[PDB]
Amino acid sequence: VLYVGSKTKEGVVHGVATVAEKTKEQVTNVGGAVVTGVTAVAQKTVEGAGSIAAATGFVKKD
Amino acid sequence: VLYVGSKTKEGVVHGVATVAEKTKEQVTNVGGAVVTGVTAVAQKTVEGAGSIAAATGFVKKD
Amino acid sequence: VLYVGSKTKEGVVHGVATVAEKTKEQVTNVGGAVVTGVTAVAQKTVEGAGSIAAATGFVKKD
Repeated sequence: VLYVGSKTKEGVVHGVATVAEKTKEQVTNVGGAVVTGVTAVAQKTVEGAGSIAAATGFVKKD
Repeated sequence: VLYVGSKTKEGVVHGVATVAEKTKEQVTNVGGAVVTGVTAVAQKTVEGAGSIAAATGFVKKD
Repeated sequence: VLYVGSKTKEGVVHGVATVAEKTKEQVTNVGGAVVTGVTAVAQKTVEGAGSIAAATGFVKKD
């Protein structure tokens, strides 16, 4: 009863990736990263949020 | 009963990627990133939100 | 009853990766990173949040 968010399989396969084959250079710059798997919460009398996930950041070339 | 968000399979396969074959350079810049799998919440008396997911950021070249 | 966020399998397979085959250079720069598996919380009288996950950061090339 109430299988909320359950019985998953491969929730995410690559996220932030640089997949390739037969290359010669594979830089990968991610700055600040938070990678998690399952994030289950269970509340009863909330007055804020249940789960927040913010991501702020920029990229300058020159 | 109430299989909300359950029995998934490959929720997301690439997210933010740079897939290729037979290249010679594969930079990947992501700034600040939050990659998660399952995000299940279960509340009873909410007064805010259930799950927030903000993403702010820019990209300057020169 | 209430299988919230349970019975998962491979919550995330690569997160932040640089997968490849037959390359010659595989730099990977991640700055500051927080990698976790299961993040289960269970509250009763919340007045803030249930689980926060912020990620801030940038990438400068030159």
